[PDB]
Amino acid sequence: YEDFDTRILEVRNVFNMTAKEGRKKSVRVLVAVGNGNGAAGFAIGKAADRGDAFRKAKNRAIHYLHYIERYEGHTIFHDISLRFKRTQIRMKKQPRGYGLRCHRAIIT
Amino acid sequence: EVKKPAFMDEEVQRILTKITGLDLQKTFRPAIQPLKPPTYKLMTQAQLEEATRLAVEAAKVRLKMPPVLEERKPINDVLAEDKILEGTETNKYVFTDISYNIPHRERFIVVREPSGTLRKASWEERDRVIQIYFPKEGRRVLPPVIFKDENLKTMYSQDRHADVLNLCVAQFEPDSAEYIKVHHQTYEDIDRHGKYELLRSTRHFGGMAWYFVNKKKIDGLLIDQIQRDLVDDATSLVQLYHMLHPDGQSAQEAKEQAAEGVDLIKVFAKTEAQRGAYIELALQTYQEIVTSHS
Repeated sequence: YEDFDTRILEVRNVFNMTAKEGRKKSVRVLVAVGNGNGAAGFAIGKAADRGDAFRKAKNRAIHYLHYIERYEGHTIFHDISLRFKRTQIRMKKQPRGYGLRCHRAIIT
Repeated sequence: EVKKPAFMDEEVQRILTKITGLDLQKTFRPAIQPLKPPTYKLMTQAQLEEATRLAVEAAKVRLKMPPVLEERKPINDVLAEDKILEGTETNKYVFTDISYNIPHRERFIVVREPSGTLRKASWEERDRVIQIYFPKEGRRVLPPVIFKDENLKTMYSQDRHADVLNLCVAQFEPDSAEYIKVHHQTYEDIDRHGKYELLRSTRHFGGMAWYFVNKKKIDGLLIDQIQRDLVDDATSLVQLYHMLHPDGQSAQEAKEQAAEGVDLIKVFAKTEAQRGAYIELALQTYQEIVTSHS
């Protein structure tokens, strides 16, 4: 999968209380993958070590590859407005040379 | 006397429009300018054909040819000679009437010289001051430097003749010497290098063919029109050449033989063509290809 690149979107140190260890820490990593040519996916990997959480998310996300339709290979086909749970997103189709003007995560 | 055909004669505009041609893809080629997100409409085949019709109407107004005029005559009129004011001023005064509702060619622009002579402003002075007070988008107060022969040759190397002419129309007046100089230089470079296709489906093709006809050098355009299978255009060019030169041997030969269609082009080769041998060869080869294939 050399044509795919992986990007990190969040690294969190969550905690689970245990009788043996009291506070135990895990690394929850959200990553995204894509080949820059329409195919991309994301996954969450959790582990006690950060390096392991990176591998888990990185190889898990390759199993959830969406294909995203691009108008002429540079933009979305039309405006897109949606609410996912309590997050609202309002995307707009733009002409060439406009560039990405989006949330840093959306740029990634 | 049979009137000499004009550029705006309804007959000349018909022939010049035909040979120029139309191409909605070339006429409406995308402009490299600030862009906006496109709009989209769902249309039937009837609606789509209607939209193409309006596009062709706009391409007609877009291809309207710019005027072809004779060089203006220098303005040399002295309104007054008040010698009492000789030696009292070091620099000329330029007075411009800026009344809004006067045509620019009917405005009074006078110059009071240091000697005291009150004279009418020259053509170069008139155009400069009218830019300062009635500025035109595209035009600059002082002559640009792109029109210098070295700079113009660079634009020709890049095959940017339609721009050299679009710039010559925004800056200079149709009857000015600079306008005629730049146009005649652009048209001359197209001929030598056979770059007639650059100005097809453009408003500048008519003036170019006009210039060749008046200067009796349509030979190259006929050879190039024939090699592109535009032999209806080549015949119409020979009609325009037989219209602006009625007493020419070629026009009298076509009357004698009542030639039409491909005959008109053959008559031109024998009678008045500078390079008749090639016109027949290209015309013959075209006939061979058409006959052999179809």
